[PDB]
Amino acid sequence: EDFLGCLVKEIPPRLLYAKSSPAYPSVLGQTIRNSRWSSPDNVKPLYIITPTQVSHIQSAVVCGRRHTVRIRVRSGGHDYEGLSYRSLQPETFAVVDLNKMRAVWVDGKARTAWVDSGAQLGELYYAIYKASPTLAFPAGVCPTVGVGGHFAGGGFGMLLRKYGIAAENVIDVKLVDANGKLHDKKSMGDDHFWAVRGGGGESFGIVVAWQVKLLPVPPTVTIFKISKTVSEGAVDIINKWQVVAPQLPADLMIRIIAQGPKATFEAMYLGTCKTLTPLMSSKFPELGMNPSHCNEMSWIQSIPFVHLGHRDALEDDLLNRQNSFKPFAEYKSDYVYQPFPKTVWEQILNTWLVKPGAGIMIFDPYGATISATPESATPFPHRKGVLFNIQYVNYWFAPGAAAAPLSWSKDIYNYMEPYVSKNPRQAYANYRDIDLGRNEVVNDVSTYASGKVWGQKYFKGNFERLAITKGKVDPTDYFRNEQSIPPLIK
Ligand SMILES: *Cc1cc2c(nc3c(=O)[nH]c(=O)nc-3n2C[C@H](O)[C@H](O)[C@H](O)COP(=O)(O)OP(=O)(O)OC[C@H]2O[C@@H](n3cnc4c(N)ncnc43)[C@H](O)[C@@H]2O)c(*)c1C
Ligand SMILES: [Cl-]
Ligand code: NA
Ligand code: NA
Repeated sequence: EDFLGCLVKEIPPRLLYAKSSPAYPSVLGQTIRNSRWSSPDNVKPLYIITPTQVSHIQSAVVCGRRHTVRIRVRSGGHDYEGLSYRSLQPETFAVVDLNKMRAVWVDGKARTAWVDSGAQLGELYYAIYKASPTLAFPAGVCPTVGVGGHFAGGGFGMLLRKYGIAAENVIDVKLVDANGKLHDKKSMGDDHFWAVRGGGGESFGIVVAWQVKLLPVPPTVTIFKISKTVSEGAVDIINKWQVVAPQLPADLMIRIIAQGPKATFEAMYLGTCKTLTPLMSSKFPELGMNPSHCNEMSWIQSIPFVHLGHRDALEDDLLNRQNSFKPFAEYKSDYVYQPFPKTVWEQILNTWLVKPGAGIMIFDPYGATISATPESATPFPHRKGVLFNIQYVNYWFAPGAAAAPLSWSKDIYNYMEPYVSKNPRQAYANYRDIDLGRNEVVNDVSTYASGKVWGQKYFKGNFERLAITKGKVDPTDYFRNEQSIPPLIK
């Protein structure tokens, strides 16, 4: 009652939603991306606040502290476990939903931009394009992902070999801390500014906006998508890829998608077909690339082309808030440091990807710029020595059909254990997976020991620094979820 009373005192009431508000179901659902988490059995927020100004965010946080109601912040809603808008067990929380805070102000000459956290990646990319056809920003492949959660968790895409992760191309932030105080890099200090850029969402406060550096790209880039079935030699070709791809020049990234006994090699090359063709013949002739495979286009056009295979619908693909795609979805991830034996590739392609409920596997090669950053330089630790990341993606489209895909996801993770990183088994924070472990709360504070179990998987040797920083900026564990950094205090 009095939390709401506090809010109503400080924030326009049209931006406040209670469970009985006519628009509450629509507002809650607008950026839910996973049909597992939209159904009525999920724990729902007591209130939703949709700020349009930073002062609204500050007021909400102050009210939450005064009245001990915790807040889960949502930007784009893509959290794989829905932790921006649901809790796992019954509890009281509000959602602060930033979708109305979505401005992207580009300074083309300075090669910087201020990007509100509620902007989607496609809007960031498009605004850069409206300023220049030869500037880019290295973030993810999915246009509807929110800036806020993506940057907080690191963020990587088809420019990761050239420029690293999104969070390491952030030069300032505007942030509201657990006390409602507005911060930037200077006021935050080294530890807090280190942590917020890749240490995971929620834990380190609400980032309102991010200042980014913009990076040059050639006026023409080249994409190819070359598939090989097992009959066409996929096993031998992927067995070569895993050694070659992380060693290729920074201008060339060749990822793989597999969803049966066939691998699709998807490349983005910062250059022309004319130079790509001989590069491929020299470094990876086994793929059989020739100029007919080239698709030359602008960098901005590569975003819909890579993700959707579209060539012709730039605005529709990048400026999309309809939320039409809502699979039931499960996700896992791994990091690989040692090449798989050929027999493991055989099993993956011929056996694991031909099972009931089998998902898709996406393999992103590292090396080059992402791997040149030291493991501790940012919270994202998956750097030197990484050959590739694996994402295991399971989509399905019927309620009551979760058993088979969920079992497959668990079973393949067990199969892969001997071949991927260990001690700890590394995972990417933005590919959130609650089965890696969850927090225990004691005396209303997430415990350090429970956080460490999953935290070392996402953050390796950076976990303790994250937790000490958490203890300094939020000792009472105000901004938390089931898998957020616990405070480590004296
Ligand atoms: C759905 C989806 C996700 C993808 C896709 N492709 C990706 C890619 O090419 N590269 C990647 O690096 N990641 C990809 N992912 C995963 C996303 O990066 C993650 O799912 C992001 O965490 C999503 O961010 P967002 O859409 O903003 O999701 P939310 O659910 O709102 O938040 C996630 C997490 O972060 C906290 N949080 C949100 N907003 C803030 C702010 N402003 N400040 C701090 N913390 C914030 C939330 O509370 C939550 O814990 C492709 C597709 C299709
Ligand atoms: Cl996620
Ligand atoms: Na290890
Ligand atoms: Na999951």
